[PDB]
Amino acid sequence: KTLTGQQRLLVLRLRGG
Amino acid sequence: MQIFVKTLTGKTITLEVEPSDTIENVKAKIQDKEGIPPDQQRLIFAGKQLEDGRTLSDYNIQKESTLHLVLRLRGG
Amino acid sequence: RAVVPIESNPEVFTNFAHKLGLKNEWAYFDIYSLTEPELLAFLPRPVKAIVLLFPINDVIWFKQSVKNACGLYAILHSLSNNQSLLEPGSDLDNFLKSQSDTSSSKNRFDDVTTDQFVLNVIKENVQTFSTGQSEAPEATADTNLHYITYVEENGGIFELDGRNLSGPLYLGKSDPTATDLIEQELVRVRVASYMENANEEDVLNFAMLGLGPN
Amino acid sequence: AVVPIESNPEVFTNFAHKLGLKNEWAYFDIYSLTEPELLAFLPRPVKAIVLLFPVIWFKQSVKNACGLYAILHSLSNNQSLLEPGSDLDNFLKSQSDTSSSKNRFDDVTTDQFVLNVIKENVQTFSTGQSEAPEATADTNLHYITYVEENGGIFELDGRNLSGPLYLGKSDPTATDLIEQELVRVRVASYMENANEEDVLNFAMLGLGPN
Repeated sequence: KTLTGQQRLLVLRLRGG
Repeated sequence: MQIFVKTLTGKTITLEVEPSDTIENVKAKIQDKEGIPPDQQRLIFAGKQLEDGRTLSDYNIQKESTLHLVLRLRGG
Repeated sequence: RAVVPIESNPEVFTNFAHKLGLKNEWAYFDIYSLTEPELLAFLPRPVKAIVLLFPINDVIWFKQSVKNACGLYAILHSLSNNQSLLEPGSDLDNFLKSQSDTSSSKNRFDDVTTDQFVLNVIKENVQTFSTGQSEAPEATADTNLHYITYVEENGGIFELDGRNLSGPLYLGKSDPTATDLIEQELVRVRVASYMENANEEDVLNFAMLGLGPN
Repeated sequence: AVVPIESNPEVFTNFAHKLGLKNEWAYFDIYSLTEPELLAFLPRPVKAIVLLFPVIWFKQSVKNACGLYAILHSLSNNQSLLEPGSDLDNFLKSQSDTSSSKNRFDDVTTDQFVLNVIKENVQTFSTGQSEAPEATADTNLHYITYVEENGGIFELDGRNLSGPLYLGKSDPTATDLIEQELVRVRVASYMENANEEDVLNFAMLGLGPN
């Protein structure tokens, strides 16, 4: 089950600028 | 007294009204700011359908009460 | 070849539906909040189909052939993918079994056979298109509003539009941790995406109806 | 150019505390947005929501610094959660006293305050649970923030040259931002462009009690 309907149990740990 | 009318799309409408105001007056007020004819409106408070000739006090709608607007539109 | 656009009225949809074959134990209801705890408590569950009315800006699908008839096709999409709720021997039940025996169009009803059953359902229920709370326009006139439907069939989530020439639209897999369709993130997100375009244009012309018990 | 910040609640919380966010508050993970049970675990009231995907406003001037600007937007529109005397609180009040930019920070005073924050905290830009890319490289991911100010709901993007975006009025039946239909809808619309594209790159953080 993602948020939309580098992992942590699912939640992503991404990097953005 | 102030009251809010919440739409299906998340929009919140703020209105100034009197306890003596009827549901029809509330609809006319919605029409003044949103331009939506009253025949196309149904209001809900606390799960109940509000009937046109009843007033805000009949339903005990107080200051800051929130109401929900369901639209009766026609689509092809 | 033109019908009066049907109103997003629980009673009218329920009327049509029952005459087509929807069992009496089920009906369409108003959905006024779609991400709301309290409000979804005044809502019958399970919600088996969701019809959405909005501005045009592995399942059974029907191509729309009659002008302004999108609301009837929404009802046909809702009922045909929930056969279990139909009355054995009802008009729609007979229609669906007839094509499955003959294996005509296992799931894409675009035939002259589908058109005749729709044209007769329409000819036998003309006043129903006009009922409701709001005043009836003229069949000949355009509406700018369109109905579409959502259902869970064999584990998937589909969006059914009679005017989408490409046929039914797959939204992805169901979530078994879903009490029903209202608890399907794929639907809420797809719907919420339409409302966002509304909110930007300042249009409030949106309505939703759910098919559930009572 | 800075190293793109990871959508990690500990890293957001660390930066925020160093800027002035009171210790009684912190950022936390949001994994579900319209789901009951999962909302009993999230601290309320949620005062800001940061979204990673493909009314005080600050223009972004430093490459890959969007995450810091998101923290600045979250904190600056929630001044009551700041430590009186902290660095951000001083910066905010300063511009109010002098009346430089009452709410649109694109000055000299602001680009310096920020470069000062950036250089006093370089090491934290690389912390977390993943590997640090080179600040030189692009990410394709972006940070934006949602706040409720004066009963208005706004989306704040440092890259939106037009400034803050008004989404409409708040709903007072809402204990907090998670219960604002206008936010859920606007977020939901970003995800739908992601559901069509098979992109799963999405993260959300909420600023609430510790």
